[PDB]
Amino acid sequence: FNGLTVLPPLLTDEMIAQYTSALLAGTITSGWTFGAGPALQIPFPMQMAYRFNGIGVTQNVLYENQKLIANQFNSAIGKIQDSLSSTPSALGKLQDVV
Amino acid sequence: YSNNSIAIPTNFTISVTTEILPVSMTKTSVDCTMYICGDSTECSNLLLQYGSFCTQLKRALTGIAVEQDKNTQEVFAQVKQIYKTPPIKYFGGFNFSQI
Amino acid sequence: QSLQTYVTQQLIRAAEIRASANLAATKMSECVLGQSKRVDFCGKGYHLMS
Amino acid sequence: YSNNSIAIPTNFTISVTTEILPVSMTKTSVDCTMYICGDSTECSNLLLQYGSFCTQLKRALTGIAVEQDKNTQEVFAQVKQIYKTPPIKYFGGFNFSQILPDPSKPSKRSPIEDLLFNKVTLICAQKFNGLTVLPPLLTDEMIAQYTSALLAGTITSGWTFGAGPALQIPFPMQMAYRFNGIGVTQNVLYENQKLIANQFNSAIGKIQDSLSSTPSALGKLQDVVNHNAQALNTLVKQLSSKFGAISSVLNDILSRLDPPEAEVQIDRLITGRLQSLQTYVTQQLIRAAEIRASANLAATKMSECVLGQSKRVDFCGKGYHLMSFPQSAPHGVVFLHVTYVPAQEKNFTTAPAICHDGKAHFPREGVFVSNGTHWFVTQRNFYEPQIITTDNTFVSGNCDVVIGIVNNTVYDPLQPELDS
Amino acid sequence: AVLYQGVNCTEVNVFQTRAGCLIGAEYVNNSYECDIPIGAGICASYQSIIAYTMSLGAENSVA
Ligand SMILES: *[C@@H]1O[C@H](CO)[C@@H](O[C@@H]2O[C@H](CO)[C@@H](O)[C@H](O)[C@H]2NC(C)=O)[C@H](O)[C@H]1NC(C)=O
Ligand SMILES: *[C@@H]1O[C@H](CO)[C@@H](O[C@@H]2O[C@H](CO)[C@@H](O)[C@H](O)[C@H]2NC(C)=O)[C@H](O)[C@H]1NC(C)=O
Ligand SMILES: *[C@@H]1O[C@H](CO)[C@@H](O[C@@H]2O[C@H](CO)[C@@H](O)[C@H](O)[C@H]2NC(C)=O)[C@H](O)[C@H]1NC(C)=O
Ligand SMILES: *[C@@H]1O[C@H](CO)[C@@H](O[C@@H]2O[C@H](CO)[C@@H](O)[C@H](O)[C@H]2NC(C)=O)[C@H](O)[C@H]1NC(C)=O
Ligand SMILES: *[C@@H]1O[C@H](CO)[C@@H](O[C@@H]2O[C@H](CO)[C@@H](O)[C@H](O)[C@H]2NC(C)=O)[C@H](O)[C@H]1NC(C)=O
Ligand SMILES: *[C@@H]1O[C@H](CO)[C@@H](O[C@@H]2O[C@H](CO)[C@@H](O)[C@H](O)[C@H]2NC(C)=O)[C@H](O)[C@H]1NC(C)=O
Ligand SMILES: *[C@@H]1O[C@H](CO)[C@@H](O[C@@H]2O[C@H](CO)[C@@H](O)[C@H](O)[C@H]2NC(C)=O)[C@H](O)[C@H]1NC(C)=O
Ligand SMILES: *[C@@H]1O[C@H](CO)[C@@H](O)[C@H](O)[C@H]1NC(C)=O
Ligand SMILES: *[C@@H]1O[C@H](CO)[C@@H](O)[C@H](O)[C@H]1NC(C)=O
Repeated sequence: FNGLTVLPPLLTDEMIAQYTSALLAGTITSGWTFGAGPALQIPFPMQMAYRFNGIGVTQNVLYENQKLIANQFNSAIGKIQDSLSSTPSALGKLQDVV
Repeated sequence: YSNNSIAIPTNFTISVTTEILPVSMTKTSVDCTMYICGDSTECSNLLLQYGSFCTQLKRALTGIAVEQDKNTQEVFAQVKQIYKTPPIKYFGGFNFSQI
Repeated sequence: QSLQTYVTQQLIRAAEIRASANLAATKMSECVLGQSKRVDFCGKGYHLMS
Repeated sequence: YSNNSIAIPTNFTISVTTEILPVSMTKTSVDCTMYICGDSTECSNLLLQYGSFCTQLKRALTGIAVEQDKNTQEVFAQVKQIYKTPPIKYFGGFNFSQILPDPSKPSKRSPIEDLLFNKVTLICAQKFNGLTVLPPLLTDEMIAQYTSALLAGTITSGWTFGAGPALQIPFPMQMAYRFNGIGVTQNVLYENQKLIANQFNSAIGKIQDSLSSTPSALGKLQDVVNHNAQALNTLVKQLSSKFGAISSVLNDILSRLDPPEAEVQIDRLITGRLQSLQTYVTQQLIRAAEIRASANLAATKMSECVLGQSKRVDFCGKGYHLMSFPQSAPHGVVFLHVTYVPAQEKNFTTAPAICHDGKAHFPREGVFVSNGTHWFVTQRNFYEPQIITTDNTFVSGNCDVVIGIVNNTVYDPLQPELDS
Repeated sequence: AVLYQGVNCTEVNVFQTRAGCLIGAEYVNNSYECDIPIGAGICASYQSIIAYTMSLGAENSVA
C-alpha cells in the first residue's frame, strides 16, 4: 500500500533446480574431473575406490565390501528424509530470514 | 592411554549429514515521497527542503537488491555445461532416487 | 527517522547474508566439486563427497 | 556414462587467469565544528549543548583510517627480507619479462603493473569545507618493491622461502615438484619442457592483451573510488540545504536577525548537518567492514596460493593449481594464477582388478585400461600405457569376491632374470 | 614535534613532506623501522626527534 515493493529474483526456482540437477549429474557421472576441465566418465565403484584412497584406505576395502557400503549409503539416504521431516526446527535459518 | 598400545578400527560406517545455509534475502524497494507524504503537495514541498536523503535511501536499497542476485549467481552458477543423467539409473547398487 | 532505521537494519542484515553466501559458495566449490582434506569443513568424519 | 568405460586425457594446457581484489579505501578525516558551523562562534556555542557527538565521529574516522593501513600491511608486508632476481634472466625457457620490474621506467613497475595503473582513474571544494584526505603510509613504490621481492623469492627458491630460509632450486626442478603435487610424474615435464614454456609465454601475452583490451575488467577498484568520491560529493552538497530555516548560509542569518530567533535558525541548521554527518559516518563504517573482509581474503590468498601450492578446488584459479604471481593495483591486488588443464581425452575399457593364478591384482597408483586387445596400467591424469607387472600391482585375496574382475596375465620382471 | 596537515611550509628544523609541514624534527638520510608513522613513507622516532624514510627490510640476494 505505502510505496514498498518486493522485486522478483532474477533466477527463478526452476532454473536453480536445473543448476543443482546439472551439478548432481556431473558429480555422479564424472567424479571431480568436470570441475577442473572437461568431464571424463568413470564407473561409480571406481570413483568410490578413488575417494577411499583419498582418505588412506586401500581400494580392496571398497571392492570386497561393495554391497555392504551400498546398503549403508541407501539406509542413510532413507533416514535423512525422515530426519528432516520429523523435526520442525531443522529449517530454522531460512524461516528466520523470511 | 598406554605405553606401547594402539587401537585400530576394524569396521566402518557411512554417515550422511545435513547443512543448511541461507544465500539471499528479499529484494525490496521503497518510494520516499509516497511513503513520507502520500498525495499531499504541501508535505512534498516541505520535504524538498531536506535535500538528498531519499536519493541515498534509494541507492542503498538498489545496491542491496543487486547484491542478492550476485550472491545467488555466485553460489549456484558454477558450471557452464548442463549435464544430464543417463536414462538407465544403475550405479553399481547405489540408489540416488531421493536426490 | 523510521525510514533511515529500516535502511540501516537492511544494510546490516545484507552484510550478514553476504558472508553466509560466500561461505556457501566456498563449500560448494570445495566439498561438492572435489574431496576436501579440511577437518569438519564438510561434515563430521573423513569426507567422501557431498 | 557407462560401467566398464573410462576417459583418459592425452594432452594438457597451461592456463593463466586473473583475479582482482580490493584491499584498502581512501583514508578520510572530518572537522565537526568547521563543517557544521564554520567561522561563526555563536553556532559553536549552540553546538556545544549537544554533547560529545563530534568526538565520536572523529574517533570512528580515526579507527577506519588506521584500519586501512593495517589492511595494506597485512596483505603485502609478509616477507621481512627483500629478494633480488639474478642479473641473467634465464629460467630454462620460461620468460618472465611481463611481470618483472622494468628498470627503464622511472617508477620501476612491470608492464602489467603499468597497464593496471593507467587503466584505473572539485577536490578544492571538498577540502575547503573541513573534509581532508590523508596520504597512505605506504607509497606505490614500496608496494611495487614488496611485490617484486615476493615474485623474486617465489621464482628463485620455490615455496621454501615462505616456511623458513630461502633455498635455491633450478626452475625446471621446481616445475617438476609442482607437477608431482597434482599427481603427474616428473618425466612428463622433463620431456615436454619446451612445449610447456611456449604455452606459458603465450598465456602471459594473452593476459596482457586481454587486460588492455577490456575496460570492465577492473570494475571493483573503480567502484571503490567512485563510491568514495560520490559519498564525499553528497556530504558536500548537503551544506546547501535550508533544512527548514530561512537561509542556507549562516552569515546572513547572523547578520539579518536578532539572537532570540537566530538561535532557532541555527538550531535547525545544526540538527540537519548533524544528521548528515552521522549518516556519512555510518555508511563509511559499513563500507570499511566490507573492505576489511575483502582484505583478509586477499591476505589468505597471498599466503596460500603464492607462498605455496594449494589443494583447495577453485581457490587459486580454475583447474589444478600450479602457482601464482602477485601484482599491485590502485587500492588492490591482482593475482595471476597459473594452472594445469587436461585436454584431448580418449575412450578406454577399464576393469577394477586383474585375476591371475586365482589371485586378484589391484593397481598401486594408476588404473587398468584396455585398447581393445591388451591391458595396461596408466596414470589417472595422463595417458602413459605400461606393461602390468608385480611392481605396479599388489595382491589381495582371490578372484571371486570382487565384481567385474577380468582375466589377464601378469608379467614377472624377475622371470627372465632367473630363467637366464 | 608538530605536523600541519596539508599545508605548504611557507604558509605557517622545518621539513616539507607529502603529508604536510613538520616542525621540530630533523631529517636523516639513514633508514630504520617505522616507530611513529607520519605518512607517505615518512616515519618519526626519538633517539632529539628525527624523521626518516622507513626501510622495507634487510636486503638479501639469493644465489
Ligand atoms: C560392519 O558394520 C555393518 C553394519 O554397520 C555390519 O553389517 C551387519 O552385519 C550383521 C551380521 O552379519 C547383519 O545382521 C546386518 O544386517 C548387517 N547390516 C547391514 C546394514 O548390512 C558388518 O557385519 C560389520 N562388519 C563386520 C566384520 O562385522
Ligand atoms: C531406490 O529408492 C526408492 C525409494 O527409496 C525405491 O523405491 C521404492 O520401491 C518400493 C518397492 O518397489 C516401493 O514400495 C516404495 O514405495 C518405493 N519408494 C518410493 C519413494 O517410491 C527403490 O526401490 C530403490 N531402488 C531402486 C533401484 O530404485
Ligand atoms: C599437444 O598439444 C600441443 C599444443 O596444444 C601440440 O603441439 C602442436 O603441434 C602442432 C603440430 O605438430 C603444431 O603445429 C603446433 O604449433 C604445436 N603447438 C605448440 C604450442 O607448439 C601437440 O602436438 C599435442 N600433442 C599430442 C600428442 O597431440
Ligand atoms: C620475453 O618476453 C618479452 C616480451 O614479450 C620479449 O621481448 C620482445 O623481444 C622482441 C625481439 O627482441 C621484440 O621485438 C619485442 O618488442 C619485445 N617485446 C617487448 C614488450 O619489448 C622477449 O624477447 C622474451 N624473451 C627474452 C629472453 O627476453
Ligand atoms: C593395442 O595396443 C597394443 C600395444 O601397443 C597393440 O599391440 C601392438 O600393435 C602394434 C600395431 O598394432 C604391433 O606392431 C605390435 O607388434 C603389437 N604388440 C604386441 C605385443 O602385440 C595393439 O595392436 C593395439 N590394438 C589396437 C586394436 O589398436
Ligand atoms: C577367468 O578365468 C578363470 C580361470 O580360467 C575362469 O574360471 C573357469 O571358468 C570355466 C568356464 O566358466 C569353468 O569351467 C572353470 O571351472 C572355472 N575355473 C575356476 C577355477 O573358477 C573364468 O570363467 C574366466 N572368466 C572369464 C570372464 O572369462
Ligand atoms: C652456496 O654457494 C653459493 C655460491 O655459488 C653461495 O652464494 C654466495 O654466498 C656468499 C656468502 O654470503 C655471498 O657473499 C655471495 O654473494 C654468494 N654468491 C652469489 C652469486 O650470490 C651460497 O651462500 C652458498 N649457500 C650456503 C648455504 O652455503
Ligand atoms: C612405560 O611407562 C613407564 C612409567 O609409566 C615409563 O617409565 C617408561 O619409560 C614407559 N616405557 C617407555 C618405553 O618409555
Ligand atoms: C553395466 O551396464 C549394462 C548396460 O548399461 C547393464 O546391463 C549391466 O547390468 C551393468 N552391470 C551390472 C553388473 O549390472
